[PDB]
Parts: sequence; structure tokens; C-alpha cells
Amino acid sequence: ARQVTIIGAGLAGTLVARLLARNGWQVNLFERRPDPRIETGARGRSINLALAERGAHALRLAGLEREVLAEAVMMRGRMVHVPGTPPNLQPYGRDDSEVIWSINRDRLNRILLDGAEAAGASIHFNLGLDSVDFARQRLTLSNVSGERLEKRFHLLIGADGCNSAVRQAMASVVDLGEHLETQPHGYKELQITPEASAQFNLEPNALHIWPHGDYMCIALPNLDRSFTVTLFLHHQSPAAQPASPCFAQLVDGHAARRFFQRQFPDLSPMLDSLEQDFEHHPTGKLATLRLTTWHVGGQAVLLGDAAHPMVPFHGQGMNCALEDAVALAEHLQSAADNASALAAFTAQRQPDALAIQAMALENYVEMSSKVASPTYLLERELGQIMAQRQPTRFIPRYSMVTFSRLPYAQAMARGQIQEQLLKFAVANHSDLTSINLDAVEHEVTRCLPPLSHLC
Ligand SMILES: Cc1cc2nc3c(=O)[nH]c(=O)nc-3n(C[C@H](O)[C@H](O)[C@H](O)COP(=O)(O)OP(=O)(O)OC[C@H]3O[C@@H](n4cnc5c(N)ncnc54)[C@H](O)[C@@H]3O)c2cc1C
Ligand SMILES: Nc1ccccc1C(=O)C[C@H](N)C(=O)O
Repeated sequence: ARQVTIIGAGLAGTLVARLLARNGWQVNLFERRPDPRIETGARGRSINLALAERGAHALRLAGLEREVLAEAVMMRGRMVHVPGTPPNLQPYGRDDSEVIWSINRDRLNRILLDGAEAAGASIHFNLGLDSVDFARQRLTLSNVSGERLEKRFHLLIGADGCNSAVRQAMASVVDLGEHLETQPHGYKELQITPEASAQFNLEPNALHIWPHGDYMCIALPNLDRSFTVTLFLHHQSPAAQPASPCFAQLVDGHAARRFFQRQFPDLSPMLDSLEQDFEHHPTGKLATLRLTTWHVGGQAVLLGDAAHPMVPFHGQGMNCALEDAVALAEHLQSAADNASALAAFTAQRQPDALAIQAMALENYVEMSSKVASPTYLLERELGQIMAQRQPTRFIPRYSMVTFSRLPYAQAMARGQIQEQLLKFAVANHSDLTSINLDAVEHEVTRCLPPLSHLC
């Protein structure tokens, strides 16, 4: 049987472990953290994530989608909150098939671990990779105390996240050609209890947003009607707007409460544990990292966040990472040798990772605006008529990304054509009735070939 060692029993690494093990491979998976299925007296984990069609499809191929969705809350649309003003759903799509799902991250990881073991993978926890000797084909791991132990490997998969040690180790033998692009927002996890959720009548089946321009909060629902909230806020005030809010001014929980009472006056009273959460949850950093090189011959490959860290504003990191896992397993299963598989996987996935990294960055401005332009509104209206006239040609970029499996680069390219056609058609008009609709439709059929078999 073909042998593989995967570093990182997170979301992509556990999926790819199940796909390879079930297809005959002898799989060993090493994870730095303890096994989250071993119950302890520690506090419960509250991070959740949006699962969309790309990740759900990956799970479906793995036979795990039904299990994960039984523990997921449907989000039918965005619920945008701006003070005093009543929220109204902006639905994601036309019916409940076009929804995204809110799932507890720890639960998803526990379901994936059970899936990898059921397929025959061996998982070893409390061992973090420290280094790799590619010439000798040996790995060095240690527990939290740092005491080193070595393991031989044959094929190494780095599914070890944004600060991947496999990627770091690859720098010793290849030029990674890395481009690290910092992003100025940090983030902080907060919580709305089930009682406050109900008191303030927050719709459970929606993604909630409190836009505020250069900062914003989002909230995703849990099965118990609590919401996990994330504040995105600059670490530091930029040189030009030097008094503007940032994490550096929020020196403690009390300061954070004042900031929320001033800037998010409607959300603040929903957040009972703000002061505590602010002080005990560390502030997270965001970044986009692009790498020229994702593999070393047939010996080692990166996927998921180890290959392509991205900013979180599209909710697609996990979805892309599970899509990567499926592609990697497909290439490894059927290729002439591991070197061929890994080069082909990389060539396939790199243009798509670049496109979703860019679209993620672009998604911030959308989400964080308190008010949409009249121009933007009219473009959206016209787009809705086009989608109705030509649903296999005009499919909004958001939907191509979230509700289909169209390669991300293609979704980006078609989104660009759509953006230009709407922009030119709406210019110098203030309403639909002044727009030549057939002429727009003619540009749609001229410029956008039909796609079948999308949903
Ligand atoms: C604030 C925020 C919100 C997000 N929201 C969404 C969302 O709504 N939807 C979505 O699709 N994505 C979202 N993401 C992105 C998602 O969290 C990641 O893209 C996804 O977890 C990547 O999966 P992965 O398997 O590559 O990495 P991970 O799931 O991070 O797993 C790597 C695993 O590596 C283990 N490990 C790390 N280093 C070592 C080592 N040296 N040795 C052994 N093990 C190691 C880590 O402990 C771990 O278990 C969000 C990200 C952030 C930061
Ligand atoms: N779901 C998320 C979870 C966390 C961070 C962002 C998102 C998103 O906003 C993606 C979704 N389609 C959205 O754009 O509304």
C-alpha cells in the first residue's frame, strides 16, 4: 500500500486523510493539539464557520455531509444592522437551496476526525512538526515541552495551517517565492447568549452584520440560538487618520465597552460578556500569503491555509481548503507517480487560489458599508432582471463563488464581464425604465457563454 504522512488534523488534513485511506493508502496524521474528542473539563469551544457549496460538496464526496449538516444552522441571507433602523433580510438566493450553513468548528473537526479513523487513518496527537530533513526522509516532531522525536516519511502533506511548519521546512530546499501581504484589521471573538439573542429578536437563520466603514462586526448563529460575534478592527490607527478607532486604544475590557457603547450602540447591550471576552480572547491577525512553489518534487505538498492563507471576508477559506483536499486525493490516486500528481495538483489549484484570495479582499468593502450607493442599487436591480432572463449566462459573482463549483478563476473572469456590462448600462440613468433592457440582454448573450450543470 502507498504511504503518506499528513501534518495537521484540521479541516483539509482530516478530509484528505479519509479520502486517501479509504482508497488504499496507509495514512499517518500528526496533530500538535490534543484530540478534541477526548472530553475534558475545559470550557466549550465557540468558533463557527460558514459552509457553502464547495465545502459541502467535498463533504458529500466523503460521505460526511449529512452528518455535518445535522449540526448546522441555515443562513438564508444577510441581516444588516444600522442603528435605530429596522433590519430586513437580504436573501442570498431564490430559495432555501441557496443558503450557507453555520457550523461549530470543533464539531466539524470532530466529525472529520471520526471519518478519517473510520477509513483506516492513524492519527497521532500532541505532536507538532518542528523540522523536515528531506534528504534523509525524516521528520522531527515534539510535544508542547519540545522533546524531539523523529519519524520516517515517504510522502508528506502539509495541512498545517497559516503558519505551516511544512512550508517553513520546504524553504530549506526550494525557493517558496512567498509574497506576504499584511492586512490592517485584527479580529476579536465575542458572544451573544441564547437569552439575549431571543430578547433582541435576532433572526436565527441569517448571517448578521453591523457595518461601520473601516470596522464592522459579524455574527453567525449556533444551534442553541447563541451567536458567535467577530469584531474586525484595525490593530493601529493609520498615519493619515491617526485618531481613528483601533485595537491599540482598547487597552482593557472597560475601554472596549465604551467603544461599543459609542460606535455600536445597538449591539453593545446584546454582548453581556464583552469585557471578559475582550480580555481573555486574544486578538487575531489576518493576512494574504501567496507562494510560487507548493511542492518539493514528489516528496511534499501544501494545501489549504498552508498553501494559500487568505483574508476571511468571503467565508471561503475552509471551503477552498476542502476543495483542495478533494483535488489532491484525486491527483494522488490516479497519477503515474507522486511527483506527477503534485505538479498537476499545483498547476490546477494555483490559479483558483489566487482568484479567491483576491475576491476575499474585495469582499470587505461590500460588507462594511452602512449605505449602498444609488448606483450600486440600480446595478443590482438590473443584474436581477438579467439573471431572470438569462439564468445560465448571468449569474452574480457572489452566487458563482458561494453556490457553485465553477473554478474560482472563471467565476472572477465572468464577474468582471458582468460588472462592466451593468456599469455601462446604468451610467447616466436613475432608474430601470430608462435603461434599454434588450440591449443589455444582447450584451449578455454576446459576452457570456451559457453554463449548464451548475446547481
Ligand atoms: C476569523 C476567521 C473567520 C473565518 N470564517 C470562515 C468561514 O466562515 N468559512 C470558511 O470557509 N472559512 C473561514 N475561515 C477560514 C478557515 O478557518 C480556514 O481557511 C481553514 O480552517 C483552513 O483549513 P486547514 O485545514 O488548511 O487549516 P486548519 O483547519 O487551520 O488546520 C491545520 C491544523 O494544523 C495543526 N498544526 C498547525 N501547526 C502544526 C504543526 N507544526 N504540527 C502539527 N500540527 C500542526 C493546527 O493545530 C490544526 O489542527 C475563517 C478564518 C478566520 C481566521
Ligand atoms: N459567511 C461568513 C463567515 C465569516 C466571515 C465572512 C462570511 C461571509 O460574509 C461570506 C458570505 N457569503 C457572505 O459574504 O455573506
